[PDB]
Amino acid sequence: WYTGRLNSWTKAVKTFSFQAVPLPGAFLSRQGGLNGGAFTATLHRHFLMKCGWQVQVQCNLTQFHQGALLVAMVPETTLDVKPDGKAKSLQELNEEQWVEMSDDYRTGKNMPFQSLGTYYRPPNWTWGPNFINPYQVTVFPHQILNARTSTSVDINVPYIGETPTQSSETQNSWTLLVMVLVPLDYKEGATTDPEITFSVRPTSPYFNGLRNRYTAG
Amino acid sequence: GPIPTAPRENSLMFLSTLPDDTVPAYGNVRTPPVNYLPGEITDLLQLARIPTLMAFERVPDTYVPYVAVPTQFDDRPLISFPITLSDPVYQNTLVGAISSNFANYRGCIQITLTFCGPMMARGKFLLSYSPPNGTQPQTLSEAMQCTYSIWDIGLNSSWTFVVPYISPSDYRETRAITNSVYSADGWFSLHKLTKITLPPDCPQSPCILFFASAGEDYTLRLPVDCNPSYVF
Amino acid sequence: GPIPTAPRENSLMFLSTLPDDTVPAYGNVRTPPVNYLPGEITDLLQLARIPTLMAFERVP
Amino acid sequence: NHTNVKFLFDRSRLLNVIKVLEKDAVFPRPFPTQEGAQQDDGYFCLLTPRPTVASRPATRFGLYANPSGSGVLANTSLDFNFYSLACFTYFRSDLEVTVVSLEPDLEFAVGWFPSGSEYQASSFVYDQLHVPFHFTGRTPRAFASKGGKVSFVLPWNSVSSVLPVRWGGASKLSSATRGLPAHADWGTIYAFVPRPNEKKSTAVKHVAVYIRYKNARAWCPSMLPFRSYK
Amino acid sequence: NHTNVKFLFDRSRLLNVIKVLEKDAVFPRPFPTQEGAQQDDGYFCLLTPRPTVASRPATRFGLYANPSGSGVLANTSLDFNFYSLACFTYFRSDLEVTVVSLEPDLEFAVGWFPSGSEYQASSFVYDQLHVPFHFTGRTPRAFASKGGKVSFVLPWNSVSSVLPVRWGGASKLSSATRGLPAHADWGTIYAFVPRPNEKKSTAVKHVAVYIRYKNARAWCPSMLPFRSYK
Amino acid sequence: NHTNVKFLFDRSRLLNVIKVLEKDAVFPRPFPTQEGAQQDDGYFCLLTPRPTVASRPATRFGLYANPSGSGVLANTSLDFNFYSLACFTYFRSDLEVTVVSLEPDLEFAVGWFPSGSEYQASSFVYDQLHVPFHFTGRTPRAFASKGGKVSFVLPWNSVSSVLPVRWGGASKLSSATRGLPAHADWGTIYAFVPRPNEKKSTAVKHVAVYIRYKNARAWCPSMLPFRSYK
Repeated sequence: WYTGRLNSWTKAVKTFSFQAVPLPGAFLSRQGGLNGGAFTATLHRHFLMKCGWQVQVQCNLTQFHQGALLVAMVPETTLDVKPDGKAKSLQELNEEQWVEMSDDYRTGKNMPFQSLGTYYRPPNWTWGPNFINPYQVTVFPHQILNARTSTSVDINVPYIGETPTQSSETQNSWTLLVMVLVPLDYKEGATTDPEITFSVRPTSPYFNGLRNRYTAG
Repeated sequence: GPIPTAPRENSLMFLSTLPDDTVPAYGNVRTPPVNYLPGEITDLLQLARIPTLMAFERVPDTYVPYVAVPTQFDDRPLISFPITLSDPVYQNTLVGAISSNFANYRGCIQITLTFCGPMMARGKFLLSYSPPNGTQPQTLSEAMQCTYSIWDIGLNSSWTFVVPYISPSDYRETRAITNSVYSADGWFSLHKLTKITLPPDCPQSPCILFFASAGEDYTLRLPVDCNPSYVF
Repeated sequence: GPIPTAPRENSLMFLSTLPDDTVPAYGNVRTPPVNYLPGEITDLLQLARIPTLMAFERVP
Repeated sequence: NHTNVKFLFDRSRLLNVIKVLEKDAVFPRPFPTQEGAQQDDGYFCLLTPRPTVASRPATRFGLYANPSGSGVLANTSLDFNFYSLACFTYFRSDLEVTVVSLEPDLEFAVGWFPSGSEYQASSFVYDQLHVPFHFTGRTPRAFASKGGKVSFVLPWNSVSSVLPVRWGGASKLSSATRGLPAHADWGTIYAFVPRPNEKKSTAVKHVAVYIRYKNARAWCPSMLPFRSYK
Repeated sequence: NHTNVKFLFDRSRLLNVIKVLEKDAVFPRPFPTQEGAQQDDGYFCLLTPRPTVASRPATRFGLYANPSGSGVLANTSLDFNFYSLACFTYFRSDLEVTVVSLEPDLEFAVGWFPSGSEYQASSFVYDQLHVPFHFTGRTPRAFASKGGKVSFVLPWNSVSSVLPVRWGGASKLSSATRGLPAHADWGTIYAFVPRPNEKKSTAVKHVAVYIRYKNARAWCPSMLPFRSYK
Repeated sequence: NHTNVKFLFDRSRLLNVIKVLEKDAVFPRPFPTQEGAQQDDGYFCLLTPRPTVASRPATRFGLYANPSGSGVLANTSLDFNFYSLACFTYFRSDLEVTVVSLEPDLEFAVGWFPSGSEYQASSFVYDQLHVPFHFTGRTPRAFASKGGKVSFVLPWNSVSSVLPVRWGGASKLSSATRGLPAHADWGTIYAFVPRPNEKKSTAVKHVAVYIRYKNARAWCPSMLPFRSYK
């Protein structure tokens, strides 16, 4: 059981804003101060993996709090990278504190791409296949987080993939995201800006291969 | 014997929806079994059944999937709309999107509501449906004559609602080029029955959400080609 | 009855890998038996199994 | 029964328009590409619903809404109908191809190869006549009379188990762009005239392409594209 | 057995003549219509025995016995044979369509959609060539060689149970004209040439239309048209 | 099952391109040949995968990489695909032939004879019109309409039990070249126009040839061609 800390909810957060934890990729950066300690390194000495997942969330509001949060498991997402094609840094995470909605994400416009070069004219990018539909997020496995009854999160997604197994350093078919349904509000005096904590558990893994610790290209 | 050639009336033609097959090109192929993938899909009804969240333009470009109960009181309904899939309110729901790719539909429409507010507050709500007439009803008195139901705040938090399928035909127009009897089916509205309770030191302006889904008898027909506008 | 001519969608075409046969030209032929030749081959796997020697460019 | 995925995905739709070959020609080269190359464009097309640019796989879709400029323009395509139709993380089916001329009273043939291969270049010389080698090979070549019509069905030909509608991994350890698949296609198609290169003509010819899916299946539902409130 | 309605209503008859499309074009707009619009006429036709004007349903039949005047002329049609044939308040049957060219050695294709839908407008641009989207879609598109011949059978496609020969109600609460039906048709038909709009030509082309009823049935006998004693 | 020799050797491939006959003509004569002869070249072709020169069997393959020079050029051919495909000292199968024009809207017929025979020369004169005798004979003659397409299957027609891929004997006691086979072929093919020689035209016509093996078998595996490390 690995546990991690996310950024704390504030009333300043707009609606449809979000943040996500792409498993198992977040482990490499120890996202949210998480260190599995065993699996994290075991992946390095292997190449192919096939395992499930099991997650959880927590956020303590109080009698005089109100708000709504959306949590769901969206597969095959690619929102954990900057438009150029580089993953964000810890400084960038601490700065943003949240992912705000934008037409770019709504349209899949600014997802990473290869520059054509000097041979071609500059095309006008208009759309992409990894758009984000804010309203229809509820279709995938999900739950609500209401300040009056938000207890915790629970989910268990079976394995998925274009092939029975994939490479660890590249595979990304499952991802956890949280969305702010109703902006947080409350009377002063009770718990202010409650923290959000996440837990992750793999299930029935099968590590494959053997070699020395993976070396950067 | 020799080919008793019987010439065909209109051969040497290309047809878009010809059902029969054609000549194989590179037969004798083998494929990797795909039984390991779960979550198989059979028909679009599987996705059409799962509910989703509608939205409305912000009260005086940001649509909102929630509504908050106001402190002010009036006899008019707080939120209402026509039951017509072409309306913007359904313009992003899964049911609306799927229906947009068909000539006509058939079956009931299912609606769900959810509350999000304080602890020690209570109230009452009235749900109603009104078939088409000269103009949309305005007063709760006029609405009361139509079909309605009572939803208590405190009994439960989601008093599911379904609009019965009523029409003088077997189907109805998915899109309405011109207003017609078979296209529009009146409106649906919600009315605040009584003033809600404001307990000590609790926040104000509770929040309510609405969800839509296709009924068990929902069915489409006559597929068509899509509008490619969304690319722009 | 008369030919109930059902025109075909894309006849009058030439295709490289059409499996079916064609009209015989000079049928009624006889051939010398070839059973006396040994070492028949069935599939390329027979040759693929027999080992061989690799090589490398001479070291400077 | 109209809602059935099979009953829905069994009709022909246009894909792209391409010119007619008249010589061996050079194949396009990967990106980024510098100027001065002899690679020519608008002759080869890949069979794939996903967006593509200059006959190669792509991630972001573009359009030349601005006509003026300098440099070489590029081709693009995307199955509007398929994408708007429904939601499915995974998909597999046999791809059926059909071609019809777009010029008055033309005759030609078509050539194809599956994924993983590449265009065969170079040409022979017969009795002082030069002919590209792509005329003959291991793979099918089709022939039709004047006017023209071509039809056949290709079997599944990619190593991957299925076709991912919205993928998010990477293909290689170094420099691989995230989310860009590898072999989500049925190969490449091209057209040519059975005449020697010595008799090339200036007038250009153009031809359209239509495809159809047979025996479709899907998994893991997904979302649908957004539409504005403007 | 000649008196049987089925044995009577099973033969082809001419319906109307229409031009050949060469661009996206604007669809006609409802009445009354003001001047200056870009809507063009004589390209789309609705499948209906009842009288129609300018490709739209109508109540009163008209004819341009006076050629001179100013403004835009309109198309009209009515199945003389069907109306004179017999009396039936209600009717239903599958409609069979067939088309033949009216010009020397022409080739083309035809396009159709059922009731309730409408023409799809706009066009794409491929490699600097503009093509309307109506080429591809969810509905059938037919292709024939030079000379030309098109045939197929359409199933019943209207919400109403039957087709009313002489109806007297109204369709909508406000401004609806009494007696004018709503969807007594099998859709709309149109013809076009598989060439880019950039290569449009001035010479006009014209084509006729023939229809045939299959498996007809009737109810509630009625009266027959009067004929003068002049 | 792809590895099966039968499943591999059952597809059509191009062989050679030849001109169209317009007269009786003289057949090529054996080597060495002195100048001044009337024998013409580029009209007759032998059906054989092995290398050939000037429509006759050969041992060493050549190519005219140097265009300039003086004298008469020659034809050559070799089944690149077959030789690279696999290894088999011996082989036998029925040979299937197919021909397609390489000129605009042409009509013609084809003529063939098996091994051991030779071209029939001379011509008759009908009502002051001269026609070669090769029009009629004991062996098949094929006829096709304009555009053109010819197809049929020839049975095995050589005395030798099988076809030797790499032979090393000799055929005759005196002067016979070692390794040069005798009748490893299916005969000779030629094309001609059904018009009198009196109406000969200057413009040349050219035609391609495609062949296909049916029911192939092999024996005594062998080696494969070397490829450089350059």
